[PDB]
Amino acid sequence: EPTYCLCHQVSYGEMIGCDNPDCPIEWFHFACVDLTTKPKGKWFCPRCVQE
Amino acid sequence: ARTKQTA
Ligand SMILES: [Zn+2]
Ligand SMILES: [Zn+2]
Repeated sequence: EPTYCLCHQVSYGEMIGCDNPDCPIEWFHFACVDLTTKPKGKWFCPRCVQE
Repeated sequence: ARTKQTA
C-alpha cells in the first residue's frame, strides 16, 4: 500500500528514481515530473534540485 | 536515469 511522488499516491505506470540517496520521496510517477521517456544520465527530483 | 514499471 506504500505511497510515493509529490502526489502521494500508490505506485503506478512508469516511475523514476531520484539519485539523491537522502531524498525523502525516492520515486516519482513519470507524468508528475513531466516525463514521457526516461531521461539519460542521473536524475534529481524537483525537491532535491531546489532543496 | 533509473526507472521501473509498476508490477
Ligand atoms: Zn505522482
Ligand atoms: Zn529527490
